[PDB]
Order: sequence, then structure tokens, then C-alpha cells
Amino acid sequence: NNYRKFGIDYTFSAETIMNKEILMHPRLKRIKFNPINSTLLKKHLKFICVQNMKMLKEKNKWNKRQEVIDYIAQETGDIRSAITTLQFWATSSGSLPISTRESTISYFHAIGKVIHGSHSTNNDNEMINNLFENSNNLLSKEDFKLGILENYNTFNKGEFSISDASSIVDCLSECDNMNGLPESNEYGLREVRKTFRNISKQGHNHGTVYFPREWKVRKLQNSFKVQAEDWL
Amino acid sequence: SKENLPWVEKYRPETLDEVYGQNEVITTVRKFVDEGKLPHLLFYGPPGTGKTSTIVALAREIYGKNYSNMVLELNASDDRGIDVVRNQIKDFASTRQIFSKGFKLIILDEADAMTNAAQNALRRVIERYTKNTRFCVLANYAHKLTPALLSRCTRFRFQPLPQEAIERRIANVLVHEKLKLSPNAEKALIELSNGDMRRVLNVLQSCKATLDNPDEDEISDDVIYECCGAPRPSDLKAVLKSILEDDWGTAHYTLNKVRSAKGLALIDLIEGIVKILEDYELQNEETRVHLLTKLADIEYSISKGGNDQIQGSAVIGAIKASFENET
Amino acid sequence: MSLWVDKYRPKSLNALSHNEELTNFLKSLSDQPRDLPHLLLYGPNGTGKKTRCMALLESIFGPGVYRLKIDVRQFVTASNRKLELNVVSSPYHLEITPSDMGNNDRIVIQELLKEVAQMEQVDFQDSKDGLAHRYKCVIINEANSLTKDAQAALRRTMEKYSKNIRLIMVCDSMSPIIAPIKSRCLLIRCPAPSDSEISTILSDVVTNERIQLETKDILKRIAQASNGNLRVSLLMLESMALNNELALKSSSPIIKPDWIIVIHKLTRKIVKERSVNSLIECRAVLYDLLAHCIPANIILKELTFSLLDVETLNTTNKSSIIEYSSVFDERLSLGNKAIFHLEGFIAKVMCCLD
Amino acid sequence: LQLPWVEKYRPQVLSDIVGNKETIDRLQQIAKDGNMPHMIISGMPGIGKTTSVHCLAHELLGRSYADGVLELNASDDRGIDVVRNQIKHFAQKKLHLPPGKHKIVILDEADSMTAGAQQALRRTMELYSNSTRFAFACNQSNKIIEPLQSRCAILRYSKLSDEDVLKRLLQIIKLEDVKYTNDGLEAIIFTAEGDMRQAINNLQSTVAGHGLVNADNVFKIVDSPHPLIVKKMLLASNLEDSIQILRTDLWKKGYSSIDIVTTSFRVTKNLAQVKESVRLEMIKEIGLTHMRILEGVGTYLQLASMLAKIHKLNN
DNA sequence: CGCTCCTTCC
DNA sequence: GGAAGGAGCGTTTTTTTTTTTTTTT
Ligand SMILES: Nc1ncnc2c1ncn2[C@@H]1O[C@H](COP(=O)(O)OP(=O)(O)OP(O)(O)=S)[C@@H](O)[C@H]1O
Ligand SMILES: Nc1ncnc2c1ncn2[C@@H]1O[C@H](COP(=O)(O)OP(=O)(O)OP(O)(O)=S)[C@@H](O)[C@H]1O
Ligand SMILES: Nc1nc2c(ncn2[C@@H]2O[C@H](COP(=O)(O)OP(=O)(O)O)[C@@H](O)[C@H]2O)c(=O)[nH]1
Ligand SMILES: [Mg+2]
Ligand SMILES: [Mg+2]
Repeated sequence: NNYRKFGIDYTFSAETIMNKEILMHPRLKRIKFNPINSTLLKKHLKFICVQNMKMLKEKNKWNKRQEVIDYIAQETGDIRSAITTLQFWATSSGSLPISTRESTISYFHAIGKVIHGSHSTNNDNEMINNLFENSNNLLSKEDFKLGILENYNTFNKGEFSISDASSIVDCLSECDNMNGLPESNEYGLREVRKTFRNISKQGHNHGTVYFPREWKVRKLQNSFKVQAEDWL
Repeated sequence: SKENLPWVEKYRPETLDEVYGQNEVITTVRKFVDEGKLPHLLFYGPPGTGKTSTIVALAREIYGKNYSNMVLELNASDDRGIDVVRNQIKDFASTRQIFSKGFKLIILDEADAMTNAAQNALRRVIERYTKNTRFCVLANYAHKLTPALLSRCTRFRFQPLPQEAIERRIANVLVHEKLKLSPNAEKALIELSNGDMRRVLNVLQSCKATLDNPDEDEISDDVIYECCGAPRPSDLKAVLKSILEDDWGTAHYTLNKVRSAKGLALIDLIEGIVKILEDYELQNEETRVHLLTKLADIEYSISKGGNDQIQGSAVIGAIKASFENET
Repeated sequence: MSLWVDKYRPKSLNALSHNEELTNFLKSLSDQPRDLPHLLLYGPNGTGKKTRCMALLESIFGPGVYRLKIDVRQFVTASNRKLELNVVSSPYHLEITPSDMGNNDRIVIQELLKEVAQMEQVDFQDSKDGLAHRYKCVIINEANSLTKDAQAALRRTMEKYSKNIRLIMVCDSMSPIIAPIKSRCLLIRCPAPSDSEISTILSDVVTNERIQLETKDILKRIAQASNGNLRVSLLMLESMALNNELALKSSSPIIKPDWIIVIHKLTRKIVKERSVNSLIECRAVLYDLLAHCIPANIILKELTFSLLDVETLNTTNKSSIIEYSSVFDERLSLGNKAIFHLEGFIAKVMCCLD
Repeated sequence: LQLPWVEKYRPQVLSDIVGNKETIDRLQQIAKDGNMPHMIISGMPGIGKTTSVHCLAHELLGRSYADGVLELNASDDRGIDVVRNQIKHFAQKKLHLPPGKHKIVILDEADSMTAGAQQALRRTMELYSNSTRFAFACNQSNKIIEPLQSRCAILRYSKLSDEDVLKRLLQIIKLEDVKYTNDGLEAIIFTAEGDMRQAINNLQSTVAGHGLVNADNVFKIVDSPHPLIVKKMLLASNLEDSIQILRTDLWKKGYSSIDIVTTSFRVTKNLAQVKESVRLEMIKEIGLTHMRILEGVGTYLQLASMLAKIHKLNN
């Protein structure tokens, strides 16, 4: 029902809600929060389980509290979601697969997943399928291909064969000619992942990833257009 | 009135008995209406197979001659956005019949052109008002239909029209007109139809026009090819034989002469040659790979225009190079 | 004062000094301009196509065609994206560059040109009885850069309203022109001037400006450095004369466009080193070039031929280079972002050299 | 008249829903206890999500169902104004209910809700959770914004097994006194592809057409899922076998080229046997053929060339 | 996801 | 005096057609 490609309809964040002047105003202070870490979440889940020791012991789930607490801690950084999941598990006499709310991955996290792969998953096909199923909005945007193009050199601080870089860049060039079909994005990401997995080694030191600089070029082009119109 | 109509419309089936080729679907739907247990329907198939005709005939049979008063028909020519689904379709499906004539019917022709949001809104409208209303969705491309909508509809596939049904309809048309069709002309018409009745009727009308005196002149295969400007099988066979046996100069001259004799287009020659080669028994499979890939590339290039002579020479060279593998 | 490119620009067909056969053909066209067909002039950039079109118009109408003024026309898209276009006008003709509108060029064809085509130009007769009718002349600059939709929109406008309008399109290459538009036009090939004619024009300019020239060879060198672009030849002549106190000498350096020198440096860097880091620096250079609005295809041409000019490379290297250049030129034509294809070309060249 | 069996035999109690035994049992526990939390129900079409939520609401609220349930789906207005007025007033209503019972807001097809409405729902959930509980039903749980997911228990419904579908089909057959054979029920289950709605529709169609549910009678009307045919076409070890499958089973049956290529891409995404390089190359070829089809060249020759390229890659 | 510094825990 | 865990960094944002929601009207 939206069919709109503006910033706000894509992401709900301070940048899309506020503007540059407000954020950079000297009288406004911005503090960024991180997901609650495993230690604090585990501590508070144990506290809650202790507060409900009687019912847990009566239901015979007290002995298994540590297992579910540890699983919940590694699955989310949302305290409310963790508490809700714990309540759902404890109040259940039967056994069900414990699951929390899904968490989206960031842009640089997706770039890192494509370049280096995922620790949890060893099958690249499964990783790519999950990435496209859950992060379609991020992958579809054309800035992701530009990010891959501008960051693939970070692998081993750019100490791999020119042949692999040529293969990756040629694949991206071919994908740019596919009118933005999903097959194009899938093929590009799969090519990058396969190429980097073919040369992955323990003794590698990687570089720093950066956002693509196309926006700077666009601004410079606009300034050039204004100057050229003045000259004309 | 009907006499002035194009044949594709003048010969539109009025009753289900006039629909040919889809025996299984017609049988099942007729029994469903006989028992009055019609479910939500999906008619999936390629162009000109009888979907719209079948649904209109079924509506006529259910409601007799007054079907226009209790049937809501919508197609791609009408706006069918989410607002339309929420207001118009919803109100029609949620209101009583004109004279308590059982259930109401909503036909969504060419529903593959509807937006995802409208299709999503349709789910609960279909589900909640099933007692009073039944939906019919017609489509040629299933991938445009959301999974939820597909799950809700009983699916019927309209196959490409078999040869026998086309022959029967051609006989009916020939009797209705004062026309005479030769067996070879009928075979050519069936071959070029590709299972679409509309093409059959249009070509028949053009052939009747081509005749100087249709009251006594008979349509032959030559008339069909003249009307369609299509190559004859002999032309295709000669071109292929020259390509596979004669030298480059002779093959080029043969192709040029065959095309210039009747102004044949290269795409139709390629399609006929592909049909011929599909039945060829090749001992080397790599030959098939080369043939298919190169000819598909040539067809795609022709689709955008380009140089005709270069494309013809490319076809010749591609066939020769591919068949060098069989050596 | 005005630049020498415009100061000594010929203002009539008789003033043209190179490609005599083309001048004769244009004069034959001007003999009976009553039934002049639509024209499409194609040839290398900077050869004098626009000058010849203006000379033809002057022959048909008169010197007043050079009394040009500028107007701004506003267009609104289906998304309410207001924008503007510059329309140059003389009492007898109009000049537009719809390609400056990007993908919106079609709007210009659908709204402006059509309206111009529909409004029939009539005027009271000074001496005779009744109104007199005259067709309007419209020049479409950078015709080859129009989108296929705009070119399609041109067709029936050209055909139906042939009584009121006559189009003169100018392009540097006819490859991007759709077949129907070419079919609707009289095609005129405009060859570039030879080195001798460029040298003669430059010598006439030098004599007019009273610039001391040690030897005529300098002019020849200037010609050989312009690659047949007369406008560039005159610009470099003026720059060199000003930079040398209006005294040219055999030792005076030839001034070339800065981006050309940058591309030469990039070619040398590519030849010298072939590695990932070299590729990243090449990306930086390419982005710097693109920031100045240099077209991607132009960059690809200049880089390709600069690479082909390297003496150390062998036949296989150059053959592979030209193959990759053709492939990536097609990819640029069919692509959306040029950086991918330029990077791919450079990476392929690095692989083939190494 | 006579209702279609899909609606006639819609389960009215939680004990008549087959499959997802663990989830259905937990729902029964919630119904008997009362402490229903905010919940999200996700799964593929036609597996019982809507039926499960409706049955749970009915069991929980008893006679108070009419005044204690607010149902809204994609067919109703669900914009930000609706959240501001109708849902807010319903959640503000003071209704006397038995201990452990709360008002229920059912939001079917919650995925389609607009971003503004979803963001507005946060505050109403925060304020009126003591008296109101929300049950979202969707096909993609990820289409509900994270702040809303943070407040709800997640429940994912899996595809129904052949055993559960067979059990429900047998119950329906016994109720309708339908004559059948084992092969016929096997064919119905195989063609349903885990969708109970499709299984019931196909059974009803077969019974209406012929009454006796055999394999041949079922396959006269029902077609084998074309994804499996496409998988067979792609996995054929011989080019001629792939071409023969494409011709006989797909092209001459009236399947459009666009559908064939889209299904080929979907199937190739899930081929476990093949290597990653081969898979990505096949995806590239499928994408190029799809581009050609979208431009208007949707011919059988293009699909044959796609198959030839795929076979070349397999070698 | 990888790299670079401050705790935190034994 | 070994890691184990954690935080912070690595960022910016129009445009073709077409559909849809929202707010004021
Ligand atoms: N089974 C058929 N029997 C007799 N005539 C048919 C049949 N199918 C198509 N025709 C003829 O072709 C014309 C068009 O038939 P339609 O029912 O409109 O085909 P269609 O399948 O609905 O085409 P699409 O999918 O909307 S392009 C009819 O008026 C008939 O004259
Ligand atoms: N587990 C099931 N047990 C019995 N019947 C089922 C079951 N699932 C689906 N059905 C039947 O199919 C019909 C539809 O079931 P639903 O609950 O609406 O499926 P659904 O998962 O909600 O589909 P969506 O997500 O709205 S497309 C029911 O009336 C039942 O007759
Ligand atoms: N003396 C002389 N100058 C010419 C002639 N033709 C072109 N020029 C000049 O050389 C420049 C050519 O640039 P231009 O007219 O823009 O050619 P275009 O870019 O191909 O259309 C102009 O500055 C002209 O003044 C000619 O025949 N004689
Ligand atoms: Mg139809
Ligand atoms: Mg449902």
C-alpha cells in the first residue's frame, strides 16, 4: 500500500525523522544505545526465575531454567522480549521451541556477512537465502552493490590476486545490466561470497569498511552544473 | 447486428455446449451447477482458450437470460484498487440477491493485473461472504496471484485447444458461412493456430476476404499462406537443405531468393527451421546446445531490429558451425 | 573580447573555408528551400556542423538568424516536479537541447515541440492580398542523446505537421538514433577538416591577431594535437598565444585539456602497476573525473586509446584491451551506474597485462 | 443452497484442528487457563491460523464473545485514524469478564498494516494491556515492526504433514459418506502440497465430477504441482530429457513462459544437491532469460536455450 | 562481521 | 597475567509510472 521509496518509509530513525540542522545543533546532545548485553540479560532472567521459584519447582522446569536462560540471552538483546519469552516458556507445561523477536542486521553487518560469511552458518546458500528472506529491503537498495564494490578490497587488506577482484567486478557489472531483478542481486552476492570463500585462510588481516562515496560525487556534479549554468 | 461483427466475436459461444476442447472442466462445472454447489473458481490458461466465454456461459446457465442483474464483472479496463475492493466489491458481496436467486457471482477477469494490496484485501471478502457470493478469477500468469488468493480458489486449467475441437469449430463456421476449406488448408490453419481459436477465426475471415468469389471459390493452403504471408513447408525444407549441404555462396543465394519470392520475414523462417530441427536425430548433443543458444540470440537481436542481411548470414553460419560437431 | 572560436566564426555559406563539396550541397539545398526536408547532420564533434546549419538558415532567411535571445520554459511532471528548459530563439528559428532534461526529455517533445508544430505561423502581407505562411525551423542539439521515448514522440510530429515545421537535428554519432527517425531525415555527413585546412584557418587567425609566429610548423602541431576538433584547435591557439606574450615558438608547449592529461597519467599508472591497491587508486581517479561531469563513455574511449598508444604492450595485450573496451562500452550503454563498468574494464586490463 | 466443503467443515473448536500438535496444545492450555498474552501467529496459507485464533477467542470469551472481540482484517479500514478512534475506544471499554479473561483484538493479515498505524499501536498496547490483548495473524512475522514484536509471544505454524491431512480428509469423507480409494487420497494429499484448503477443494471437485475418489479421477481435474515438474526438468542429466519435460509437461499444458522462469528461479534457490558455483551460474542464466521474456520474447526457443545453457554449466 | 582499545573475571 | 566480554566504528539518502495513505477540506 506504500509503493514509496523515500528515506522515512524505508527506515524509522533519527536521521530520517530529524534533519541535519537539528542533529548538528550545538544545543542538542545525542546518545546512542546498544542492545542489552548477554551478562545483564542473564542476570535479570535469573532474578526473575528466582522470584518465581515456587511455580517453576512445582512444574519441574526449575532444573532446566539455566538452559533456557542461556539460549534466550544469546538470541536477543531486547529485555522485554526476553521476559515475555521466559514467561511463555515457564507457564507452559509442555515443550515448544523457544523463539524471540527477529532482529534486523545493519548495513555494515550485511556487507561483512557477504564478504567474510557467517560464523553460525557454514552453508553459504542457507545464509544468502535467509539474508534475502529477512533483509530484502536492505539488499534491494542499489547502495548495497556500491558498498560491496567499494569494500571488497578490505579482504586481507587488498592482498589477494587481481583475478579474483576482476571476477567480482565483472560480476557486479553484469548484474548492473539486469534491470534490478532479484536474480541479479542474488547472483552478485553469491559470486562475491564464493570468490572470498575460495581464498579464505586463517592468517588474514582485514581492513576497514566504509560507506560508498557516490553521494559526494553527486553533490560535486550538482555544483558543477550550477557553475556551468552561470558560465553559460 | 451480429453480421457486422468480427468473427472472433460473432462466433463467441453462448451456451456451455458451444465450448469445445475443455471437456473435463466443462463436465465438472456443469455438474457443480446441476447440484448447485459452485465453489470459488480459478480459470488459468493461455490466450484464446475459452475462459471468458466459459464463465459467461456458466453465468447465463445459472441465471438464465437475466444474468446481468446479479453478476458483477470487472476486468483490467476497470480500476480495481484497494479502495474499489473495500467499497464496491464489498458492498455487492454483502447485499442480498435481487429476487433471492441463490448466491451472487463476482467475475474478476484478468485478475493477474490487480495489485497485491487489492488481492490481499480480497481474502476476507471471499471467505466471509462465501454463503451468499462466489468468486471467479481468470488469469494467464499465475505468478501475479498471491499465494493466499490461489489457496482460496478451486483451480481449473484450460489447455491449448486440441486439433479435434478446432476442426469441429471450423466445420461449424464453414457451414454458417458459404465457405469451402480444403484439408491441406485446414492442416495449415491448425498448425499456425498453436491452440488459439482467435487466430483461427481471424485467419479464416481474412481468407474469406481473399477469395474473389467466396460462394464458389475454395480456400487452399496457398490462400492461407498468402493471407498470413507465412513461408510454405517446401520453402523451409529447401532453405535447410541448402544450409546443410550447399556451400556458403549457394546457401546465401538460396535464402535471398526464397525470401524475395514472397517477401518472407526472417523470424518466421527461423521459427519453422527450429520446428524442423527439433525432430532431428543428432548423435552429438553439443550440436543442439550450439543451435539453441545461437538461434535464441539471433531471435532476440531480431526482436530489436538491426540489419536483416547480417542476421540471415548469422543464421546460416550458426547452423553450419553447430552441425560441424556431428562430423 | 569574445573567444576566437566565436570571433571569427563564418556567418554565411560563402564564408565556409573547408569541405567545399559540403558547401556546394548546402547551397543546392538552399536553392529552393520551399520543399526542404528534415535534416540530420552527423560527424565528428567540433567540425562545424552547427556553423553550417546556421549558414544554411542565413541563406534561407538572412543575417537576422544570428540575433539570438534566450527564454525559460517551465514543465511539470506527473509527480509535480517543476523544472525548466532553455529555449534559444531568433525571429526565424528555435534551438533546443532536450537532452539536458535527462529522462524528462520526452516531455519537452510532447509539450513544447508539438505545440510549436501545431501553431501555424502566418503574417499579414506587406504588399499582396491575404496572409502569408512560413514554416518554422527548429534545431535539436545533441540529438543522439535523446531517450528512445522522445525519439518515438518525434515521429508523428515530424510527419503530420510538415507544413509548419522543419527539423534540423545535429549529432556526433548516428548509432543511438532509432531507425524511424533516420528514415524520416535527409542524412548529411560532415567530415572533419584536414590538418592543412586547420592550419590555414589558424594562420588566418594569427595574421588577424598580429601574433608573431616563428614557423608555420607550430600550427600544424596544434592541428595534430586537436584530432580534427577545430574548436579545440582555436582554444589551444588562444591559450598558447596568451601564455607566451603573444609570441609562439617551436619550444612553446601544447596545452591540452586537463582531464586528458589525467587520463594519460592513469594509463601510465595502470601499465606500471597491476594490483588491488592500484585498482582502488584508479577508482579514486575515475570518481574525480566523473565529479566534473565528464561522460562515462568518453572516459572509456580516451582511456582505451591512451592504453593502445603504449609502446611496450604487445599485440595480444592490445587485442584483449580492445575486446574488453567493446564489451564494457556495451555494458555502459545498457547499464545504470557507470562506475561498475569502468572498474570492470580496468580490472580486466590489469589481469590481461599481468 | 449447499456451502462449499472448505467453509462447511471449518473447525469450530480447537480439538478439531490437525497439525502443529504442540502449538494447538499450548493454545488449548491458554484457553483453559485464561492468561492470554499478546501473540503473533505466522505461517503459510491454509494451515489453520485464522481458525485457531477464532476458536481460541470463542473458547476464552464464551457468551461474551460478541462484546469482547474486535476483529479487523485487510478488507476493513485499518489506517491511523482507525487506531486513534475505534481500537482506542474498544480498548478503553470497561467490560466485566471472568477472572483471567481479557478483551481480544484480532488483527488478521496484520502484515499489510501501514507503518503509521503500526507505530500508533505501540502506545495503545502500552496503555491498555491490563484489559486488552492483541492477536496478530500473518504470513511473514518479519513484516510486523520490531517494537510490536517485542511485546508478543511468537508462534510459527509449520506445513501440515500427510498424516494430519489424511486424518482430516477421512473425517470429512465419513461425514459426507464419500466413496474413495487409497490411491485417490494419496493423490489428493500429494497435489495439496501441505495446504488443507486446497486438499478440501480438490476433494470436493473430484467428488462433484465423479463421486469416486480414485487416482485417475483426481488427476483428470487436479494437476501435479508444477514446481516439482520444474525441478525434474532442471535436474535431468540429459539435455533431451529436460527439453522433453519442458515440451510435454509444461509448454503444451498451457503454462506461460514467465511462470516457468519464475518457478525455475524459486526451485533453483532450494536445490540442495548442486554446488554453489553451478547454482549461481544457473541463477544468472535464469535471470537473463527472464529479462528476455519481460521484453516480449516469451518463446519456447528462449526456454530451450536456457535449458541448454544450464546443461552446459552442469558439465 | 572484523578491528581496536577500555573493563571484568578468575 | 591470561584471556572473555563489551563498546565504538565502519553512513547517506528523489523522482518514471502507478498506487496508496493522510490531513484539511
Ligand atoms: N473453447 C472455445 N470454443 C469455441 N470458441 C472459442 C473457444 N475458446 C476461444 N474461442 C473463441 O475465441 C474467442 C475468444 O474466446 P475467449 O473465451 O475470450 O478466450 P480467453 O481464454 O478468455 O482469452 P484471454 O485469456 O482473455 S487472452 C471466442 O469468442 C470464441 O469465438
Ligand atoms: N489445521 C486445519 N485443520 C482443519 N482444517 C483446516 C486446517 N487448516 C485449514 N483448514 C481448513 O481450511 C480452511 C481455512 O483454514 P484457515 O484457518 O483460514 O487457514 P489460514 O492459515 O488462516 O490461511 P491464510 O493465512 O488466511 S491465506 C478451514 O475452514 C478449514 O476448513
Ligand atoms: N574559418 C573557418 N572556421 C570554421 C569553419 N567551420 C567551423 N569553423 C569554426 O570552427 C568551430 C567549429 O565548432 P562548431 O561550429 O561548434 O562545430 P560542431 O560542434 O561540429 O557543430 C567554430 O568555432 C567555427 O567558428 C570554416 O569552414 N572556416
Ligand atoms: Mg478472456
Ligand atoms: Mg487467515
